[PDB]
Amino acid sequence: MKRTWQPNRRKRAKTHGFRARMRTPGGRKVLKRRRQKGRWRLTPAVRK
Amino acid sequence: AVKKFKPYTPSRRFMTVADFSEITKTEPEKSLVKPLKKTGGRNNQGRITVRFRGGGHKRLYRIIDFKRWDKVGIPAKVAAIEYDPNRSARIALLHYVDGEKRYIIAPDGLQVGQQVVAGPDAPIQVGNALPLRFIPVGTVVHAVELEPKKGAKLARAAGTSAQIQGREGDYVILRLPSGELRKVHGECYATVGAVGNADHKNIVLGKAGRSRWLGRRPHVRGAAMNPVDHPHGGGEGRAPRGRPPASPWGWQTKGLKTRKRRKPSSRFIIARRKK
RNA sequence: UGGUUCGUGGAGCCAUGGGGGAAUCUGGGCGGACCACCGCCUAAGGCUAAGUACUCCGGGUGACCGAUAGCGCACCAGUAC
RNA sequence: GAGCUAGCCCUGGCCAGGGUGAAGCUGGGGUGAGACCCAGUGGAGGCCCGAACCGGUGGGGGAUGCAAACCCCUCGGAUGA
RNA sequence: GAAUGCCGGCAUGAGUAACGAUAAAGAGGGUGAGAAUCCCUCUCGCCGUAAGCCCAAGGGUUCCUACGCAAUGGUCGUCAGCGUAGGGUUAGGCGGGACCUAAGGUGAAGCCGAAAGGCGUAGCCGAAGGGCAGCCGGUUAAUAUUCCGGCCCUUCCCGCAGGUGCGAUGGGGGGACGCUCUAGGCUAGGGGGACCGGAGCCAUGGACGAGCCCGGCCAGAAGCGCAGGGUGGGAGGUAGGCAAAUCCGCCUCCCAACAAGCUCUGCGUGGUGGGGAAGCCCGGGUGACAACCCCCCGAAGCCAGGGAGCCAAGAAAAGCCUCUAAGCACAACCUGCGGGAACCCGUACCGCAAACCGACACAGGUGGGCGGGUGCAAGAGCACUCAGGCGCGCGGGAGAACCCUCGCCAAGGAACUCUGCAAGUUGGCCCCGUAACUUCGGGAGAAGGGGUGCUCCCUGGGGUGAUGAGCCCCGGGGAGCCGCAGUGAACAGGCUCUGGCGACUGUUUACCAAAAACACAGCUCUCUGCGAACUCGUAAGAGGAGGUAUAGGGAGCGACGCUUGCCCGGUGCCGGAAGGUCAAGGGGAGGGGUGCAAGCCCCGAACCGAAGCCCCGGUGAACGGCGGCCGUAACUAUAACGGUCCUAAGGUAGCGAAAUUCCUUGUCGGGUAAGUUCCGACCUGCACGAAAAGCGUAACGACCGGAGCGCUGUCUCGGCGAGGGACCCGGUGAAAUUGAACUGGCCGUGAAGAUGCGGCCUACCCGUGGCAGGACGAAAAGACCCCGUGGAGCUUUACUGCAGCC
RNA sequence: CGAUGUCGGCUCGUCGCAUCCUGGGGCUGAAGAAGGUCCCAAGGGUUGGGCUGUUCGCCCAUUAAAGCGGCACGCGAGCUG
RNA sequence: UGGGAGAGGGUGGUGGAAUUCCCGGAGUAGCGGUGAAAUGCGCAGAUACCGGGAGGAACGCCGAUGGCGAAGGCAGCCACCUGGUCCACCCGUGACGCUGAGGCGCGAAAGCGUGGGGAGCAAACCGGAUUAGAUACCCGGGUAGUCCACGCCCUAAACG
RNA sequence: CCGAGGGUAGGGCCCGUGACUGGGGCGAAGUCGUAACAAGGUAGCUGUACCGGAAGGUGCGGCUGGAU
RNA sequence: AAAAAUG
RNA sequence: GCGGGGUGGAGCAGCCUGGUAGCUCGUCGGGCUCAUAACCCGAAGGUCGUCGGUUCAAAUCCGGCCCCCGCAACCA
Ligand SMILES: [Mg+2]
Ligand SMILES: [Mg+2]
Ligand SMILES: [Mg+2]
Ligand SMILES: [Mg+2]
Ligand SMILES: [Mg+2]
Ligand SMILES: [Mg+2]
Ligand SMILES: [Mg+2]
Ligand SMILES: [Mg+2]
Ligand SMILES: [Mg+2]
Ligand SMILES: [Mg+2]
Ligand SMILES: [Mg+2]
Ligand SMILES: [Mg+2]
Ligand SMILES: [Mg+2]
Ligand SMILES: [Mg+2]
Ligand SMILES: [Mg+2]
Ligand SMILES: [Mg+2]
Ligand SMILES: [Mg+2]
Ligand SMILES: [Mg+2]
Ligand SMILES: [Mg+2]
Ligand SMILES: [Mg+2]
Ligand SMILES: [Mg+2]
Ligand SMILES: [Mg+2]
Ligand SMILES: [Mg+2]
Ligand SMILES: [Mg+2]
Ligand SMILES: [Mg+2]
Ligand SMILES: [Mg+2]
Ligand SMILES: [Mg+2]
Ligand SMILES: [Mg+2]
Ligand SMILES: [Mg+2]
Ligand SMILES: [Mg+2]
Ligand SMILES: [Mg+2]
Ligand SMILES: [Mg+2]
Ligand SMILES: [Mg+2]
Ligand SMILES: [Mg+2]
Ligand SMILES: [Mg+2]
Ligand SMILES: [Mg+2]
Ligand SMILES: [Mg+2]
Ligand SMILES: [Mg+2]
Ligand SMILES: [Mg+2]
Ligand SMILES: [Mg+2]
Ligand SMILES: [Mg+2]
Ligand SMILES: [Mg+2]
Ligand SMILES: [Mg+2]
Ligand SMILES: [Mg+2]
Ligand SMILES: [Mg+2]
Ligand SMILES: [Mg+2]
Ligand SMILES: [Mg+2]
Ligand SMILES: [Mg+2]
Ligand SMILES: [Mg+2]
Ligand SMILES: [Mg+2]
Ligand SMILES: [Mg+2]
Ligand SMILES: [Mg+2]
Ligand SMILES: [Mg+2]
Ligand SMILES: [Mg+2]
Ligand SMILES: [Mg+2]
Ligand SMILES: [Mg+2]
Ligand SMILES: [Mg+2]
Ligand SMILES: [Mg+2]
Ligand SMILES: [Mg+2]
Ligand SMILES: [Mg+2]
Ligand SMILES: [Mg+2]
Ligand SMILES: [Mg+2]
Ligand SMILES: [Mg+2]
Ligand SMILES: [Mg+2]
Ligand SMILES: [Mg+2]
Ligand SMILES: [Mg+2]
Ligand SMILES: [Mg+2]
Ligand SMILES: [Mg+2]
Ligand SMILES: [Mg+2]
Ligand SMILES: [Mg+2]
Ligand SMILES: [Mg+2]
Ligand SMILES: [Mg+2]
Ligand SMILES: [Mg+2]
Ligand SMILES: [Mg+2]
Ligand SMILES: [Mg+2]
Ligand SMILES: [Mg+2]
Ligand SMILES: [Mg+2]
Ligand SMILES: [Mg+2]
Ligand SMILES: [Mg+2]
Ligand SMILES: [Mg+2]
Ligand SMILES: [Mg+2]
Ligand SMILES: [Mg+2]
Ligand SMILES: [Mg+2]
Ligand SMILES: [Mg+2]
Ligand SMILES: [Mg+2]
Ligand SMILES: [Mg+2]
Ligand SMILES: [Mg+2]
Ligand SMILES: [Mg+2]
Ligand SMILES: [Mg+2]
Ligand SMILES: [Mg+2]
Ligand SMILES: [Mg+2]
Ligand SMILES: [Mg+2]
Ligand SMILES: [Mg+2]
Ligand SMILES: [Mg+2]
Ligand SMILES: [Mg+2]
Ligand SMILES: [Mg+2]
Ligand SMILES: [Mg+2]
Ligand SMILES: [Mg+2]
Ligand SMILES: [Mg+2]
Ligand SMILES: [Mg+2]
Ligand SMILES: [Mg+2]
Ligand SMILES: [Mg+2]
Ligand SMILES: [Mg+2]
Ligand SMILES: [Mg+2]
Ligand SMILES: [Mg+2]
Ligand SMILES: [Mg+2]
Ligand SMILES: [Mg+2]
Ligand SMILES: [Mg+2]
Ligand SMILES: [Mg+2]
Ligand SMILES: [Mg+2]
Ligand SMILES: [Mg+2]
Ligand SMILES: [Mg+2]
Ligand SMILES: [Mg+2]
Ligand SMILES: [Mg+2]
Ligand SMILES: [Mg+2]
Ligand SMILES: [Mg+2]
Ligand SMILES: [Mg+2]
Ligand SMILES: [Mg+2]
Ligand SMILES: [Mg+2]
Ligand SMILES: [Mg+2]
Ligand SMILES: [Mg+2]
Ligand SMILES: [Mg+2]
Ligand SMILES: [Mg+2]
Ligand SMILES: [Mg+2]
Ligand SMILES: [Mg+2]
Ligand SMILES: [Mg+2]
Ligand SMILES: [Mg+2]
Ligand SMILES: [Mg+2]
Ligand SMILES: [Mg+2]
Ligand SMILES: [Mg+2]
Ligand SMILES: [Mg+2]
Ligand SMILES: [Mg+2]
Ligand SMILES: [Mg+2]
Ligand SMILES: [Mg+2]
Ligand SMILES: [Mg+2]
Ligand SMILES: [Mg+2]
Ligand SMILES: [Mg+2]
Ligand SMILES: [Mg+2]
Ligand SMILES: [Mg+2]
Ligand SMILES: [Mg+2]
Ligand SMILES: [Mg+2]
Ligand SMILES: [Mg+2]
Ligand SMILES: [Mg+2]
Ligand SMILES: [Mg+2]
Ligand SMILES: [Mg+2]
Ligand SMILES: [Mg+2]
Ligand SMILES: [Mg+2]
Ligand SMILES: [Mg+2]
Ligand SMILES: [Mg+2]
Ligand SMILES: [Mg+2]
Ligand SMILES: [Mg+2]
Ligand SMILES: [Mg+2]
Ligand SMILES: [Mg+2]
Ligand SMILES: [Mg+2]
Ligand SMILES: [Mg+2]
Ligand SMILES: [Mg+2]
Ligand SMILES: [Mg+2]
Ligand SMILES: [Mg+2]
Ligand SMILES: [Mg+2]
Ligand SMILES: [Mg+2]
Ligand SMILES: [Mg+2]
Ligand SMILES: [Mg+2]
Ligand SMILES: [Mg+2]
Ligand SMILES: [Mg+2]
Ligand SMILES: [Mg+2]
Ligand SMILES: [Mg+2]
Ligand SMILES: [Mg+2]
Ligand SMILES: [Mg+2]
Ligand SMILES: [Mg+2]
Ligand SMILES: [Mg+2]
Ligand SMILES: [Mg+2]
Ligand SMILES: [Mg+2]
Ligand SMILES: [Mg+2]
Ligand SMILES: [Mg+2]
Ligand SMILES: [Mg+2]
Ligand SMILES: [Mg+2]
Ligand SMILES: [Mg+2]
Ligand SMILES: [Mg+2]
Ligand SMILES: [Mg+2]
Ligand SMILES: [Mg+2]
Ligand SMILES: [Mg+2]
Ligand SMILES: [Mg+2]
Ligand SMILES: [Mg+2]
Ligand SMILES: [Mg+2]
Ligand SMILES: [Mg+2]
Ligand SMILES: [Mg+2]
Ligand SMILES: [Mg+2]
Ligand SMILES: [Mg+2]
Ligand SMILES: [Mg+2]
Ligand SMILES: [Mg+2]
Ligand SMILES: [Mg+2]
Ligand SMILES: [Mg+2]
Ligand SMILES: [Mg+2]
Ligand SMILES: [Mg+2]
Ligand SMILES: [Mg+2]
Repeated sequence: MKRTWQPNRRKRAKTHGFRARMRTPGGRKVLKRRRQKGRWRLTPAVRK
Repeated sequence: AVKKFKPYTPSRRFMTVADFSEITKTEPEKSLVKPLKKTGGRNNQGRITVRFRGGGHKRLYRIIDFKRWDKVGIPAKVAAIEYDPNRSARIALLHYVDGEKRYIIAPDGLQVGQQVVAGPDAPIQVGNALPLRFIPVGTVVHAVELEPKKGAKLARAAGTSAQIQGREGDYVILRLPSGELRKVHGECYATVGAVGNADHKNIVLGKAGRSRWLGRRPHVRGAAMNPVDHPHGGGEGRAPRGRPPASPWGWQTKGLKTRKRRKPSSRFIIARRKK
């Protein structure tokens, strides 16, 4: 049947994207948390 | 002159539709229409403020002139009468001798191809619009400005009308379609006569379909929901309300007066609505 | 109403949202309701180093661990997944 | 977090074939004029039968399954909410 | 040493289940250390509205080539979507961007909010919508509408010539639209052809034939022709389209009006350029100087912005056109010609799947287009089949039980069973014929019958054409032939009678309930006069609504028919300038602290003081409620009547052992050989009852009862047969569970149900296929039950608060 | 209670004797036939339907008889639900 | 042809009297009602009297033993549309007539459907009296209806 | 070919019958009331409508077959 | 301008 | 199992707070009538379900028994 994940490259980059992050004080903190942790990718990647 | 249908389908038994007799023109005037933004009962927040609305047929809003003191003393010929999906009343196209064209709500008995004009000296004749103070007492009138130069706010529904019961000072006394007696300022313009399509209330829908076509989604009773959703909800089997019948927010819905007490308009209301 | 040990207590003092609203030293605040006496201090403008706090960073030292312990990671780790 | 699900808004797309034959219209009859009747044309419908498509009624199988909801027979709606 | 402990490792089950569709395989010839699994050929089977082909999303080198097989592939492996290395994605015209806008988002102005931030006209972003100029053929191992070949086309710049008041983000026009049906004329595509082109073929009884088989096109500028779309022309006046305006709008006059013309498409033709088979020979070559024509069927597609009808009344902006303003008319625009310029990103491959979403090379899920031929009434249905693509990545044997799925059956035909669950019966089309009842449509395909194939003869009409032939499409009558059976295979309702419920099509518990629940039109109450009421939000702001009492919110009932009685004492709501009660506050009789005192400070009565509450009334389609005991009639029995206590008032109509009836299988009747269910009645209704509506109702229902016919493996009552498993051999090889084991029966005992203790009996050691009584067998720290001063959701006249309102 | 699946039916049985039949008897108010009551006896047998979820029971039609009970109200790692 | 009468019918418009309610003034111990009372109303200011307003219904005197129509039925006034009927003159057509099974239409009041309207009156209902009881006659309240529009029902002591 | 007739299916009319139920008819002498004939003690009747243990009461309109 | 049944 | 009740012939107050049983109908006697009912005037009748206890005294307060109503009987 239809599962949960139906990938969409536009939706992904607009929802979890970097520019989406910077627009909310929470999303800013999201980046700040990940940079301090040291993750290699602050945002899900997508090719566009 | 509502039409019926033979009952060839069980929903078509009772269905009735308007005769569309008075309608002369099948398509509106392109210059006077603009897109109607369908809200779906949802505000700017995105939350539903009015439940169970949306999904109706698409509509183009037709601009209406509710301020005929705009073009004083400039006559106009009734070009045509068209169907407006945005209100109960039919509307009439006006071809001003000025060349400008406008829609006004179509009063009953207005015949295509007749002069209409606005101004304190306009003849008392169906379709002409005057300030209230210059209109003979007792005449039928509609499209009443509630306050001066703010646009017609009263008696715009199909078949409605307002009567004049007397004057007092600058104000004149109207009998509104609700029966209320309201002092309205004399300088408030108003269009003489009664609103057309007075057979609107006898339209029997026929089936749930026409509730959706008009954009009215299904309305689900309270006692059918659950405690978390509504006061009447819950209860084993069917059950009465067991409490004063109350809205989904708790305020009682059986004869509870809600109008704000200290409202300044109270000074200008003579008699509460009838019946 | 808040702060102080002070939870309305005899409840001051400091601070203040509302109302009313002075004085320039013979002016004014405080010493726990309030009064008198006796004292202290001069509100409604501002700046001020040092003493104190922390450890991403560098070093030194351990009756600290020794690859299931010690940071999650001694190794290409916030990686694989 | 509304890329699953629920509701709405914007913009597009889809529904083989067949059956029934409302109103209206034209002709004729009818009457003082009408209502009305008859045949033709007409092609209405949350109409009918039935694929796609959308469903998931009954039964069986499957039960460490092909599958954390599937498969077979059967069955409902299918120009409309 | 234990914590259903944590990490890791290795066992047990077990060489057992399984190897992921039952569409299917065999042989031969290569290669290779090795082959059922790789490659080639012939034979066979499977899809063919796909299991074929092309796009879009998603995926990200999986495409091609070479060399490789440890691991990945449910076996094997030389093979591959795996490993290594090399190569591969070419655009002014396809798509997107340098154009436009919709939701929505963002947001100079402005508004709001303790901070963070929330709104918001314009503007801007935003596409699978609008706008926009390329078609055919070839070529690479792999790219192509991208390279190449031919024939076309757009924009930008400069130059020139011709024409004109040129000029815009400002005005106007246009762009510009729904649903159902639909004309005419084309095209795609399809069928036949004794006509044309063709390598061959003569089989096994016949056929040298008007034979067999193959093929008989594609694109194409100007011009031409057929078919359609669109648009009237001039003059005058003008106060409107937020300046101007010749434009647009409005008025008046004149000529024209199914036209014509002018303009735009579509198709046909068109210089020319390509393509072009079967077969045979080793992807290529011939076939070939290939031919390339006629008739018919014909679209949902094109002309298109066509036409008619209808109610629910059917996007915006730009490109394009016109109008004029500053400006400027040495210019600028338009047309034509010439030369010059034309950028970024995507192009591989998979793409109903082994490459996407499902942990897997997963029987599931995934939007758009093409989707051929014949026959069956038609069709995207069913069967077979072209092009094309596959036999689903373990096999080989055996022919037990048992399971799955499928086929058949004597006589009986629901005796099965909770129930005809299931499986039978019926089945498509034509024609005759068809009941109660009904809201006149219906019920109705009701029911119930008959026909159905092929051949010869005769004969009506339609389309094309021409009016005819040809081809095609509908029928009619007669005469006959074969079979058990003629929709000869596949797809394709069993029917009837009577109840309860709900009016109806519809909706839901994704993932055990599709219902009698929800919704629905329709009825009633009730709120709201506009900056509405209500809702969301602290607000600003929104929705309501660019709506205005024929409108909008809330509540209950739920088509329609006939109806909806009595009670306002209590609660709710509505009304009520009296009175009572009432906080802050005003007031300050009168007392207190202290100072020598002027004074300072505190307590503080009567009275004045809103809502609310008390109080007076109203109100049922507001919450709710609608009795007991006793006597009495010329047989008895029962009470039309009466007596009495009480209540605010005591249940009317209609219904009633019901979805409700305890006693209950109440009693009588029907149906049956027999009826705790079903139907009709009766009424002493434990405990129906009138908008949590009362009683009914034609039609509708995968709803739930009862009955009958038809037919059946449901059953008496089982039997045979087929295939996939189960079994055997080769390859690969899990699982939960598991204290350890050398694990028998009985009679007792034991924490009260023993392989383990006592006595007695029986019993050689170890397995394979089977059966499920035991190991209180596995699985889940019982979900019922209580326990915890454990938790959570919900209710109100429980307590105390807060929003909101007064 | 870190689980002992709970009615009934189907299938498959096995045991007990307080025997329903058949067999052997005593007594009888046993003439015969046919019964009544007790005694011995468990080898075999103990039907088919209607209604109800039923167990039980009633009813139809038969029968030599249409027995009562145990085995976790036998039996769900056998099924139905 | 020329004239007369009439509540004959249909539409529109219009006048005053009164009742009820609302507002204003003024006023105080009761009003209302019956055979007599009581329910009801009234100091929360009624009745009675004045002024103003809203709204519906019906048309006093004329008026009659009167008139009109086929019947049921029709009554303020103004206008418009229109039927029936009588007198006069003796002009015209020249038996063209009378009744009328079916058929069609009209048809008081009550009743019904959909909307409208709603002062007064008033079935059903509530209450007060009478009574053995009073589901009545009488008093206090009161909904359908009575009224307008359209569409049904078509009955009668529709009787002279 | 026609055809008595037999079989199946669906309809039409008539008669008999049925738990129960509806009123109706009569039946020397039951119960409860008194509506009508006198102005029947509320004039009577009537069409209709609502209600009531029952006759009947009331509402709208009509007749006199109503007395004074 | 009519209080009040029956045999 | 819990709750309420039993008193003239019928239906009910008195019971809560001990001392005195009352209301309507009915029954009887007598009036009006031709006669009945209606109506008027008088009158009669209850040892309080039963038994036991408390108390100076029990319809009355406390126990037991009988009967008549009424409510509950749930999770399985
Ligand atoms: Mg789907
Ligand atoms: Mg996942
Ligand atoms: Mg999706
Ligand atoms: Mg996308
Ligand atoms: Mg977002
Ligand atoms: Mg890095
Ligand atoms: Mg109209
Ligand atoms: Mg927004
Ligand atoms: Mg948002
Ligand atoms: Mg709407
Ligand atoms: Mg919620
Ligand atoms: Mg709640
Ligand atoms: Mg409730
Ligand atoms: Mg409920
Ligand atoms: Mg209930
Ligand atoms: Mg409120
Ligand atoms: Mg105002
Ligand atoms: Mg504090
Ligand atoms: Mg000092
Ligand atoms: Mg001082
Ligand atoms: Mg101090
Ligand atoms: Mg300072
Ligand atoms: Mg400092
Ligand atoms: Mg160490
Ligand atoms: Mg060391
Ligand atoms: Mg080590
Ligand atoms: Mg470590
Ligand atoms: Mg570190
Ligand atoms: Mg590193
Ligand atoms: Mg590091
Ligand atoms: Mg979504
Ligand atoms: Mg057809
Ligand atoms: Mg048909
Ligand atoms: Mg037509
Ligand atoms: Mg047709
Ligand atoms: Mg349909
Ligand atoms: Mg059909
Ligand atoms: Mg169907
Ligand atoms: Mg399709
Ligand atoms: Mg669903
Ligand atoms: Mg299923
Ligand atoms: Mg199943
Ligand atoms: Mg499952
Ligand atoms: Mg189907
Ligand atoms: Mg739709
Ligand atoms: Mg092993
Ligand atoms: Mg094993
Ligand atoms: Mg095995
Ligand atoms: Mg196996
Ligand atoms: Mg199969
Ligand atoms: Mg081989
Ligand atoms: Mg494929
Ligand atoms: Mg490959
Ligand atoms: Mg290779
Ligand atoms: Mg390998
Ligand atoms: Mg391998
Ligand atoms: Mg090019
Ligand atoms: Mg852009
Ligand atoms: Mg833009
Ligand atoms: Mg700003
Ligand atoms: Mg914003
Ligand atoms: Mg586009
Ligand atoms: Mg393009
Ligand atoms: Mg090509
Ligand atoms: Mg390729
Ligand atoms: Mg090229
Ligand atoms: Mg110009
Ligand atoms: Mg056509
Ligand atoms: Mg064809
Ligand atoms: Mg040749
Ligand atoms: Mg031969
Ligand atoms: Mg012109
Ligand atoms: Mg102008
Ligand atoms: Mg201008
Ligand atoms: Mg061509
Ligand atoms: Mg051409
Ligand atoms: Mg050659
Ligand atoms: Mg088109
Ligand atoms: Mg147009
Ligand atoms: Mg069109
Ligand atoms: Mg045209
Ligand atoms: Mg339509
Ligand atoms: Mg339109
Ligand atoms: Mg723009
Ligand atoms: Mg200038
Ligand atoms: Mg490509
Ligand atoms: Mg597809
Ligand atoms: Mg593939
Ligand atoms: Mg996959
Ligand atoms: Mg596979
Ligand atoms: Mg798959
Ligand atoms: Mg699909
Ligand atoms: Mg197709
Ligand atoms: Mg096709
Ligand atoms: Mg086909
Ligand atoms: Mg055939
Ligand atoms: Mg067919
Ligand atoms: Mg198929
Ligand atoms: Mg058989
Ligand atoms: Mg047979
Ligand atoms: Mg049979
Ligand atoms: Mg049967
Ligand atoms: Mg049985
Ligand atoms: Mg069942
Ligand atoms: Mg079945
Ligand atoms: Mg019948
Ligand atoms: Mg029919
Ligand atoms: Mg039927
Ligand atoms: Mg048939
Ligand atoms: Mg044949
Ligand atoms: Mg043709
Ligand atoms: Mg021909
Ligand atoms: Mg033969
Ligand atoms: Mg079939
Ligand atoms: Mg069928
Ligand atoms: Mg039948
Ligand atoms: Mg339903
Ligand atoms: Mg349905
Ligand atoms: Mg479910
Ligand atoms: Mg679930
Ligand atoms: Mg289901
Ligand atoms: Mg708020
Ligand atoms: Mg707003
Ligand atoms: Mg409303
Ligand atoms: Mg309901
Ligand atoms: Mg109902
Ligand atoms: Mg009621
Ligand atoms: Mg009340
Ligand atoms: Mg009250
Ligand atoms: Mg004070
Ligand atoms: Mg004070
Ligand atoms: Mg107060
Ligand atoms: Mg109550
Ligand atoms: Mg007796
Ligand atoms: Mg009633
Ligand atoms: Mg009653
Ligand atoms: Mg029964
Ligand atoms: Mg019987
Ligand atoms: Mg049953
Ligand atoms: Mg029954
Ligand atoms: Mg009984
Ligand atoms: Mg009920
Ligand atoms: Mg109710
Ligand atoms: Mg019913
Ligand atoms: Mg009916
Ligand atoms: Mg029914
Ligand atoms: Mg049934
Ligand atoms: Mg049944
Ligand atoms: Mg069988
Ligand atoms: Mg086999
Ligand atoms: Mg052993
Ligand atoms: Mg034992
Ligand atoms: Mg031992
Ligand atoms: Mg076992
Ligand atoms: Mg087994
Ligand atoms: Mg536990
Ligand atoms: Mg549970
Ligand atoms: Mg255990
Ligand atoms: Mg267990
Ligand atoms: Mg014995
Ligand atoms: Mg023995
Ligand atoms: Mg014996
Ligand atoms: Mg004897
Ligand atoms: Mg004998
Ligand atoms: Mg035996
Ligand atoms: Mg035995
Ligand atoms: Mg039976
Ligand atoms: Mg029983
Ligand atoms: Mg015997
Ligand atoms: Mg037991
Ligand atoms: Mg039992
Ligand atoms: Mg058992
Ligand atoms: Mg089980
Ligand atoms: Mg077991
Ligand atoms: Mg069950
Ligand atoms: Mg089941
Ligand atoms: Mg007369
Ligand atoms: Mg003559
Ligand atoms: Mg006549
Ligand atoms: Mg009437
Ligand atoms: Mg009416
Ligand atoms: Mg009255
Ligand atoms: Mg009438
Ligand atoms: Mg015959
Ligand atoms: Mg015959
Ligand atoms: Mg009488
Ligand atoms: Mg009455
Ligand atoms: Mg008597
Ligand atoms: Mg007594
Ligand atoms: Mg007492
Ligand atoms: Mg006494
Ligand atoms: Mg006496
Ligand atoms: Mg005593
Ligand atoms: Mg005493
Ligand atoms: Mg419970």
